[PDB]
Amino acid sequence: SLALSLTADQMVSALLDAEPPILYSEYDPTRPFSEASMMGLLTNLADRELVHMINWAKRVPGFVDLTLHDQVHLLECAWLEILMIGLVWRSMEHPGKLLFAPNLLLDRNQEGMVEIFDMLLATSSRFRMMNLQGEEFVCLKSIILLNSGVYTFSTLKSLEEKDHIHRVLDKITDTLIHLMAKAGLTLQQQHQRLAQLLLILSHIRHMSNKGMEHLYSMKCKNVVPLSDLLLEMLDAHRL
Amino acid sequence: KNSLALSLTADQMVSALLDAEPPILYSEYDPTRPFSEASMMGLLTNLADRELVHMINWAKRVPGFVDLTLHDQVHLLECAWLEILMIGLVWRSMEHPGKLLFAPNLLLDRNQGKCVEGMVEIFDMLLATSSRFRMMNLQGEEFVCLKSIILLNSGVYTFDHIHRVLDKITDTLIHLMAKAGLTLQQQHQRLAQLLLILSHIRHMSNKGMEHLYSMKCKNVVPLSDLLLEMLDAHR
Amino acid sequence: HKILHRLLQE
Amino acid sequence: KILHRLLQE
Ligand SMILES: CC1=CC[C@@]2(C)CC[C@@](O)(C(C)C)[C@@H]2[C@@H](OC(=O)c2ccc(O)cc2)C1
Ligand SMILES: CC1=CC[C@@]2(C)CC[C@@](O)(C(C)C)[C@@H]2[C@@H](OC(=O)c2ccc(O)cc2)C1
Repeated sequence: SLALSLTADQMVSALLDAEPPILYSEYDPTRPFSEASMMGLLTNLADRELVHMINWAKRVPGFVDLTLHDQVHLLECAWLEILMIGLVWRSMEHPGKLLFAPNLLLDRNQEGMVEIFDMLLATSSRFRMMNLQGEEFVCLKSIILLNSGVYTFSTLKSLEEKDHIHRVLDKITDTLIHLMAKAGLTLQQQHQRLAQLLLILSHIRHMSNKGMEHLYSMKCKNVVPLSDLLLEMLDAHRL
Repeated sequence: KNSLALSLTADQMVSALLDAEPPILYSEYDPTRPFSEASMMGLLTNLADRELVHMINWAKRVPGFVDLTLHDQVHLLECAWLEILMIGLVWRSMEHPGKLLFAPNLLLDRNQGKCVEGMVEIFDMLLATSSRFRMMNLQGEEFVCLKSIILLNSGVYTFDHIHRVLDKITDTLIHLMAKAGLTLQQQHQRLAQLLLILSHIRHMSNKGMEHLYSMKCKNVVPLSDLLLEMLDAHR
Repeated sequence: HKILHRLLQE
Repeated sequence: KILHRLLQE
């Protein structure tokens, strides 16, 4: 396992180099949009982000050390959390707004979306309030990938797999601490910020579950276009 | 304006939380093993309702909680109640591998869970959390810290004081780990491990909430008005 | 209005 | 699954 052998700095470098790009939406200010067509812009964008996410996951240390069945499971459980934290990260420098894309920056003003919209804004405010660093962000994102589905996986052999994930998770924790120490934080401050960062994941999991329900409702209404990949990721959550 | 919570020492914090602990309640005393949704859910909702009353009085004894306005106290409890019920359940079940100890006289395995549509999934998640807590050798002092963290955190974004108190509890958790002899590295590793579990607990709560919602709409198992309002708060 | 609000006062 | 195939490359 090349993952467990990495140093903290090597871990951060690998995660930074693996970052997916920021994609554009098909938004057009000269074109009128309904609530459904606006939502169509987002589902289209999310679908495209997913393709990049899947290949990003391959570059997260330890992920490919897992069986294909386990990788599938982890991505199926964490995909929406990862899309969301990515969205919040983009919006950090834009108080009151969500940067779905460089050409699509919305405030809460512009259909049952407001509730989740507000939660995302609150998280963005939180990141800004904490002065969340890019190095910390990539750590958080990889933690979600490995953590969200680890307790919903048979044999003692299947138990060995989960053990590997825990060791990688511990390694990322070490990296987070390393980053904070370098930042000049006292030991007490390092432990506090670590807690603050990880508590974020609870709220992100919450937004993901609320979003999954909104997504299921969208499917049933059959008015907003949903990609096949998206429909399969949705079905994986058996709502 | 200044809250007493922040002036408390680690040991003072620990004792306050331990002392605030609600009791372990019993279920009805019928020796039959519940398999049907009606009987089992009847026992569970009755138990949950009684645990809620104790939870509410417990929360008021969590340092820093009563320093919030009534409205903020209402919000936090409305958002955290199921997570708190579940972590309590998981805690009681730790020494009983493969079983969930809803009450000393109500110990159930997944075989009884799979007899109720959409129950075993949540059941297995609860078992996994219990097993995980057992393998980590979670201590009661740590357990109470995690529960208060849930109370203050879950609804904290859907809004400085709360975040300072949360920092205070983090200090307390580390304190307990150092007191137990853990090295510096083991301390933050263990801190991270425990907090990550809170993500899974949130997941179980959301799923449990949806399950409770369908129960309500099926209108078979009667729910108390208190339990109905705690559910209704989640839209 | 809410029972919870009342119980928090008791 | 699609996710399964994409993971396989
Ligand atoms: C506030 C929102 C509410 C509606 C939901 C929860 C429905 C599903 C959603 O998560 C997204 C997949 C379109 C969406 C939210 O969209 C995103 O989170 C989103 C959209 C596009 C992306 O590339 C990333 C995230 C927007
Ligand atoms: C595996 C379960 C499935 C169904 C759910 C999620 C439905 C609602 C539930 O949370 C309980 C309030 C009836 C229940 C779960 O009950 C509890 O977690 C529970 C029940 C009674 C308690 O005193 C504490 C927790 C049991």
